[PDB]
Amino acid sequence: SSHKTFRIKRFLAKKQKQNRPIPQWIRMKTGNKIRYNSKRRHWRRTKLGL
Amino acid sequence: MKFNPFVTSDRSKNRKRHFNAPSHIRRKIMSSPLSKELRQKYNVRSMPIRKDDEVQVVRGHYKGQQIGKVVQVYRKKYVIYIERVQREKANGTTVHVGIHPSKVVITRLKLDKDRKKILERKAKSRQVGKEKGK
Amino acid sequence: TKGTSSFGKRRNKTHTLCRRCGSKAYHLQKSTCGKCGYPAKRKRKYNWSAKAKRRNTTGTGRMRHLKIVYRRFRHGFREGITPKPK
Amino acid sequence: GRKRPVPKGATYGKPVHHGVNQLKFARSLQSVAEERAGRHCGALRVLNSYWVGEDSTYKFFEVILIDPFHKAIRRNPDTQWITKPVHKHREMRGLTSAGRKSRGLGKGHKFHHTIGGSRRAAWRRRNTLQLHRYR
Amino acid sequence: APSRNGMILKPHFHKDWQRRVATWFNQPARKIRRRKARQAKARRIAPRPASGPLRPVVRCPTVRYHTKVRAGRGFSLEELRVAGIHKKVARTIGISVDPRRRNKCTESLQANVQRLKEYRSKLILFPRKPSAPKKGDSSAEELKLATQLTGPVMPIRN
Amino acid sequence: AKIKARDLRGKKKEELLKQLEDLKVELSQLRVAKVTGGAASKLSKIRVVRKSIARVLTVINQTQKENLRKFYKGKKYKPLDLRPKKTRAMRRRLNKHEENLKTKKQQRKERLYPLRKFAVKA
Amino acid sequence: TWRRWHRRVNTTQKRYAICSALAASALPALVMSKGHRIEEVPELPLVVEDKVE
Amino acid sequence: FIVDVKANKHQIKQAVKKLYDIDVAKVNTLIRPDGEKKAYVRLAPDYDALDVANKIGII
RNA sequence: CGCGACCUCAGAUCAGACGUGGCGACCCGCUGAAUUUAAGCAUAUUAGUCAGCGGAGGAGAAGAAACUAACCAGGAUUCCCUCAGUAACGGCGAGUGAACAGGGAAGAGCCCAGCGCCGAAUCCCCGCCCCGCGGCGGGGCGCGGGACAUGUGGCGUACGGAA
RNA sequence: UAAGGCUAAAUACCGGCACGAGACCGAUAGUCAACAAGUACCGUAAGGGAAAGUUGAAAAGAACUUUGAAGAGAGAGUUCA
RNA sequence: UACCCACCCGACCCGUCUUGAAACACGGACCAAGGAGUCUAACACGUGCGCGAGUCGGGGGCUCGCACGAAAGCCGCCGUG
RNA sequence: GGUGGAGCCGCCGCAGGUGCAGAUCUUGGUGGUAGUAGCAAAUAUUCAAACGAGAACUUUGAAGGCCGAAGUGGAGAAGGG
RNA sequence: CGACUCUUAGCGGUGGAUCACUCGGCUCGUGCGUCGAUGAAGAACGCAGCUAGCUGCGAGAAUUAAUGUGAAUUGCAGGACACAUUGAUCAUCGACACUUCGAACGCACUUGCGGCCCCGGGUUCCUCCCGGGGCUACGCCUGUCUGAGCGUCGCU
Ligand SMILES: [Mg+2]
Ligand SMILES: [Mg+2]
Ligand SMILES: [Mg+2]
Ligand SMILES: [Mg+2]
Ligand SMILES: [Mg+2]
Ligand SMILES: [Mg+2]
Ligand SMILES: [Mg+2]
Ligand SMILES: [Mg+2]
Ligand SMILES: [Mg+2]
Ligand SMILES: [Mg+2]
Ligand SMILES: [Mg+2]
Ligand SMILES: [Mg+2]
Ligand SMILES: [Mg+2]
Ligand SMILES: [Mg+2]
Ligand SMILES: [Mg+2]
Ligand SMILES: [Mg+2]
Ligand SMILES: [Mg+2]
Ligand SMILES: [Mg+2]
Ligand SMILES: [Mg+2]
Ligand SMILES: [Mg+2]
Ligand SMILES: [Mg+2]
Ligand SMILES: [Mg+2]
Ligand SMILES: [Mg+2]
Ligand SMILES: [Mg+2]
Ligand SMILES: [Mg+2]
Ligand SMILES: [Mg+2]
Ligand SMILES: [Mg+2]
Ligand SMILES: [Mg+2]
Ligand SMILES: [Mg+2]
Ligand SMILES: [Mg+2]
Repeated sequence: SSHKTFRIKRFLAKKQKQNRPIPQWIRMKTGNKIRYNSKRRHWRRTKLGL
Repeated sequence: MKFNPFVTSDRSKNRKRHFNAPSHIRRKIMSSPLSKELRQKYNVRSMPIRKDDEVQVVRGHYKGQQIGKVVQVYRKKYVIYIERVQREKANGTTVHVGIHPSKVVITRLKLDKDRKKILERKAKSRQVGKEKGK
Repeated sequence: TKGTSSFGKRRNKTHTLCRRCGSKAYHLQKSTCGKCGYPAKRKRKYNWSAKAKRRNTTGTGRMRHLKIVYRRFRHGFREGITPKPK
Repeated sequence: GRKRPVPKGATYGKPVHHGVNQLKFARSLQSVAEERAGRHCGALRVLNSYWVGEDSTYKFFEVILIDPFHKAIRRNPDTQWITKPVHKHREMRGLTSAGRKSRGLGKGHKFHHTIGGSRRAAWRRRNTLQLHRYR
Repeated sequence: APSRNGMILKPHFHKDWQRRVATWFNQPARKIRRRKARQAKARRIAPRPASGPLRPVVRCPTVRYHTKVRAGRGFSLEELRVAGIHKKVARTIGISVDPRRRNKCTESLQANVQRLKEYRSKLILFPRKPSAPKKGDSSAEELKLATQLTGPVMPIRN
Repeated sequence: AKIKARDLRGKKKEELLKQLEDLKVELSQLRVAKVTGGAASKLSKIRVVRKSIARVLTVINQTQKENLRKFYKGKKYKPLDLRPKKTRAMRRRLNKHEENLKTKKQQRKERLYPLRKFAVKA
Repeated sequence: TWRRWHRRVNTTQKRYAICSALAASALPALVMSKGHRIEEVPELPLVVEDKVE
Repeated sequence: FIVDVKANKHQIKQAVKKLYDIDVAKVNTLIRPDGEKKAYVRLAPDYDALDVANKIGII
């Protein structure tokens, strides 16, 4: 929007950090069931919580 | 038969209380017997295994009489990691192989302030039960 | 033209983020939330759809006062006493 | 009296249920007074009430309230029974002198509904099958 | 739709039996919940008739029932000034006081007085203190018993 | 080398603040080292130091409050922090005089007509 | 839950059910014919001293 | 500098001064998309950044 | 053109308390249908039920008769059996539809106001000490406050009580 | 014997904590949910609301040669398999 | 007896509603898996067993931390109905 | 017979959420159609070199073209993030 | 034997039934019966050496001190320590702590605006200004202070 509030900025900051993959090393943990993130978003499809 | 309600007996509930028990408890669980020599000397049947305790494999592929010393303890995989107990991987990089306490026998306890007092207190409990039965 | 050609001019917002609920339901015009209902002192829970009740009740959250209450009781609610030292 | 609060006549549904002007509140007005005074002073705990005066359009109910937490009440017994958390707003549950008359309890051949604890806990008992274990 | 000879049947399940059904798989655990009270109360009040206080002979009311007799609520008042027992003392001595009975006849009065007279005589008043004075029954009549009366005190048989 | 609660407990308040402020500084640098490569050796310490700040600051608020609840111990009119936090219902339970109080009428009855002990039929 | 789980017997029925069970606790035919491996047993209503309690 | 997000300029200024026994001409803050507040701090002309980089360990 | 009691009534970021949301199976007030049922249908019923709303606790309400009875009488509450699916209600139709006695679980009883008796015998809040302080309490000592005479304490409350 | 008032006990408990069990269901069943489940996603919103358990005993999970830009193969190796 | 094939005779596609369906009536691409007379109360007759002018069943009691037990046993209860 | 790798069945009883082809039945999968419909709105591309395993599709150059300042030009709002 | 096709068979896939397991349900019992302005329930954001998620926690943030416990911890690093040591880890938890919303409390919700108290710098109360700490939401109870009233009087 270019005119954001702070509250809205603090959202996207958070959301933005939540996209990063999975650290590969996770997949070596003793008892995994985890292979790929599976809560990833893309701006174009799935349009935030707004 | 068990009796005391306020204990479980449920296929599932203590299957669960396994691979969810904390490291606190896993010590007691991860215990192996002592060899006849110690079992005589000390009046204690079985002990919690410890990092640098000397051990004989009894069951498993590579059972033997070779007294290897323990190296570390997956209390997570909930299994111990011994000395010449090992296998060669595809690259030559030797990896140790897992064994329980329960499938192993202690041939030399590594003694201590804290471990002695257990050996006293277990042997004192044993004899108190035999003196009580007497 | 009430479809596609109107799924078009959809620029401007009714709902936004509630500062009590967390949900995206501040009515900006009415300034009542309509998930909890804000200026309304009391939550709009509602005996009404038990489904939407069991989405936010004691339990679902953290219970960061609460979960350590039931701890304290179990064992007896004492205070200002420390276990015998070494 | 009381007036069915519905948009115009519009008491939708069947012609029994089809009224609005002429119909009365279950409780008494005195108990409403007690309600609203105990509901102002939410700290205070309602006791009970006299009548002072009336008009064609109102009634003036004067109400006795107590601080549970004047030491003049915690410390004297007899009085120290309001303090206890059970009695939190007696007037909203219908435990007041006036408030209870509405519930319609007593002993005898008329206080027959309300022969469990209360009006409701009569039928809770009567509209249940005691389906025993062992039949 | 009836067919050829039955009864009418107004079974009353048009309401909602379903929601408010009480099943009774408490019954036996309740039996035991109860057991532990009967049990505990007795061990708490050690020497004291487990069943409860002494309670009067009394006639059932309505015409059919006449010929029966009961443990009533409690002995009348008129009854006591006669037996020479103060009403507030009786309540401490395990003597059940209803104070709400219209006594109409000398038959059922003296019948019921004899129960108090009987009670006094086979009652070991266990004394306030150990080193205690009058009316408490002697250290012989004291050693002999620790005996809870199991079952209803001086049971009323028709 | 752990800054244990052994060695702090019996120390002066102003001394702890120096040792805290020693650690605070030291932590700030370990963050720098994190960004500028540093070393695994340093990137562990950053936890030990963080926590050692707690090990310290604990002792400060411990020993303050121990002290502070020793003024008003005895004084009636004392602040909320220190007032005893059980449960709201529980802090509005009656006092422990104000139930074992009895009306004088009632005491007079407890005296004249106490409950004997007795078994019967003998 | 309110299936009629449990059931019912007359006292007398279920007293002389015990009779019939006890009477056939003699008769080695019936007892053996449950695979009750009684062949070297001395006698069948097998009574023992009260030392055993 | 990355800075704690509730910081003002007169706090960032009496911080950076207090520590790298420095002095500050002006502070100038933004909020990175990430929530980290940046603040780039001009140091008075008498006084060099390229030296005080090596003191604080950066470079 | 004052000062002073009281009565009513304000203001205090006053000293000290407290109330408000949630939870909500169970608990209590109220409110309150229509599907549905009656082969329709509105009477009735669903059903004082759901939603709505209000209110509580470790349980909730009730409770020491303005009762029951018609006996040769019983004797607070609640609960289970039982009455009994009965007395009655109803386009007496669909349905509805309780109670009284007995047995049993448990079982405890009590307190006010007034009439009067008793130098308010009372109560509240300060200050100084003595003990006590992780449910703020005793003990004393203070012409330190104040309510209360439009009424505070004891006995007493109907089963009699006072004298 | 009303117009004032209190009260344990039995008595109720699909919410909570904490347990014990079963003629139970057994992963299209069993609660929506054995797992990132009230999660992903949808609707502006009230609200709606999924799919998805299993290597082996041990990663011992193909080192190395070789073909192939790489995906893939052939040998080889590991494995009781 | 079953697989392919060969021949000779026979021969319309099931399900369903239907006086009458191969229907120029409707369902039905194929396959896996899921899937529809259940429980309770009340009657009624039929039958099985106990006792019999009785007979019961509770609800209550007495006998358990149940392992089996939330069982079984027993009660002028046993008849207050 | 093979494969599979952990448990299973016979009788006498008792207990069921009990036997599918059907319900435009529920869920998941799969065909035929079928290598079928189709990749048609704005006139427009060509050459050379680079890069590259691989080039009609990238890039640079050259050439032909279009939008054609009421724009396919240059900046913003809400929205988007 | 040419190709296609059908049937059956021999094998290759695709699919994911069946079976076999099961840290989950479901049902039924028992014990207890756990909130809050000292500031709940609920939300927001942040926090690990390498960490997205769940979970755990709160600027002492993958915890705090203490007591048991008693050598690990670990996907990989890294470590102290002296494992003759609160001594690794875990459970307990009782010692201390409690970012932002919220009944959410100075007023509003922009995240802005203030008021009133203190303590740093500034001043040297000179006022800002810059820094720091405490208060300030509505209702109502007991008390206190200050009042108002041609209300009722009293004394003048
Ligand atoms: Mg889009
Ligand atoms: Mg009894
Ligand atoms: Mg009195
Ligand atoms: Mg409330
Ligand atoms: Mg019809
Ligand atoms: Mg009809
Ligand atoms: Mg109709
Ligand atoms: Mg009607
Ligand atoms: Mg009705
Ligand atoms: Mg009705
Ligand atoms: Mg409702
Ligand atoms: Mg009665
Ligand atoms: Mg009364
Ligand atoms: Mg009451
Ligand atoms: Mg009560
Ligand atoms: Mg599945
Ligand atoms: Mg499922
Ligand atoms: Mg599979
Ligand atoms: Mg499978
Ligand atoms: Mg195999
Ligand atoms: Mg037809
Ligand atoms: Mg035709
Ligand atoms: Mg048709
Ligand atoms: Mg089944
Ligand atoms: Mg099937
Ligand atoms: Mg043109
Ligand atoms: Mg541009
Ligand atoms: Mg599947
Ligand atoms: Mg499967
Ligand atoms: Mg005046």
